[PDB]
Amino acid sequence: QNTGGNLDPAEEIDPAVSLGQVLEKALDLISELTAVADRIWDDDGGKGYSASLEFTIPRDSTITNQRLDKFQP
Amino acid sequence: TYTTGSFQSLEIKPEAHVQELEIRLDKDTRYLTQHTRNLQPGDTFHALVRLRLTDSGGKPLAFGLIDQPGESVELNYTCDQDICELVVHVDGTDGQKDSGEAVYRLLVGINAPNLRESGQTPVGSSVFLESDLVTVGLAVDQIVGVDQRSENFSVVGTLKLSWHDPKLGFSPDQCGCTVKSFEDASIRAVAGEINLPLPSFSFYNQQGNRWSQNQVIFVTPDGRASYFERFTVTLQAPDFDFLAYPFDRQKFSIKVDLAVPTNMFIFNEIERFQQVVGDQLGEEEW
Amino acid sequence: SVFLESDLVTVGLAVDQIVGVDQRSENFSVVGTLKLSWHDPKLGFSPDQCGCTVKSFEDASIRAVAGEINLPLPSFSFYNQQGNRWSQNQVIFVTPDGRASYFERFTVTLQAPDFDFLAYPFDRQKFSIKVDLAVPTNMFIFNEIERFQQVVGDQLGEEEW
Ligand SMILES: [Ca+2]
Ligand SMILES: [Ca+2]
Repeated sequence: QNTGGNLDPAEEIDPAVSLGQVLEKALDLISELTAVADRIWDDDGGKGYSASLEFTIPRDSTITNQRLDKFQP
Repeated sequence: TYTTGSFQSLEIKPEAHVQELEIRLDKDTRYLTQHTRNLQPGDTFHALVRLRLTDSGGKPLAFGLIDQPGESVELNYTCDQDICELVVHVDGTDGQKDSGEAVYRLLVGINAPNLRESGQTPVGSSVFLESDLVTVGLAVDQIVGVDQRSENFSVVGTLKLSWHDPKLGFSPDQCGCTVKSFEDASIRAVAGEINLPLPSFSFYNQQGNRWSQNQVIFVTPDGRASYFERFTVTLQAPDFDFLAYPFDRQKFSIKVDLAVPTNMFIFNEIERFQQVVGDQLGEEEW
Repeated sequence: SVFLESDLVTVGLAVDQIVGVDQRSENFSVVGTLKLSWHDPKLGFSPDQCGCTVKSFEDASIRAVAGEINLPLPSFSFYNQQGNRWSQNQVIFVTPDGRASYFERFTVTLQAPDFDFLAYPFDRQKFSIKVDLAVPTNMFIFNEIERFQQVVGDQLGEEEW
């Protein structure tokens, strides 16, 4: 869900280094981001049809070139 | 006439929507962007001839896989999102170069270009969401004034825009009258009234507010709307050069710009609905 | 930085003509183009909610847009105009990243007290077009001048000035 701004919606961490590493590469990109996120969940792309998540607990934002002029993540 | 619109899943192979075109690259338009219409849940977009495919919001959706046979890059994507819009963007300038000319052709299909296998493809339907086609006609009745110290000229004339917008269509019975007319309100004001896109225009040089008379924008149920306005407008004329007065020849340039980009509306055809310059009694100054 | 620094608004101005100079009243009517450009993250939005990428408010002043959407904007003024200027093609459009820009082709009659015609016709005059911001330096400041277009236009003819 999105309220204000251009925000695009076990063990948890915040590996922001992968962001810079991907930005360093020549931006397939979605597939690599999905693989990195799986190694480290779902994303939203529209209002009213946000992608749902399936979870199973048996034991106890994203990156986009939202501008259409020049493709820059 | 056969009616189309909105009211209150078989044999999809024959209704293949696949069409192609050739493009020219030069000057600033090195980067090219194209849209597409809403698609069925099962439709898969195949792009053939870098290039990338995103949605209307710019969120990346697919890239192109480079297959050496056939040159260029081959791109393919599929989704089941129902009401959504997709965009394909191609960049031809990955590095600084002299360039100056580029010829390029593309292959585009919304379900299956493989079935059509390119070719002439007569039954293909264009899916680029092409810009609406608005014809424009202008006539000059008088040049009422020329203020040559301020370098402006006040001119009276008639203007007539005419464009086909199927989304603007309606059922004639709901209001009784066949033609739905919005009187004495500018195209921008009408677009404010009804939340729809319209080809708002401007004179690009007028100083002060022009006098709009008899202006009316009326729509036909088929969707072919037309706007008419008898204006008395004071244009600015920088091109005036009175260094050779009185033996000078001047250019009265009346420029009707569209307040919407070429993606939305473009002036297709000039309409000679009336004599471009009117003949009136008297010698007249100009 | 946690000082809530003032937003950076770049400004560009070009003069197409000096249409009039009323030297008894000491004013000059000038036509030109003005372009403000500022980044406001609070002004960002999701592109999908409205379809179009850029959200544009047409033929309405920056102050009028700030009235429409309850957000701060760098409203400006000419500080010397007498009467109402003719604003043409004025549009303020916002990019989802948040970088908004305002464009306006004005025909405005500025007042020029600095006129001193004691040496007419051998006089040199200063046409000073001063775009003030209607918000304090805490909120917005003119950071960089933008040379988007030739500052003074070259037009056919000798021209008076
Ligand atoms: Ca001139
Ligand atoms: Ca006459």
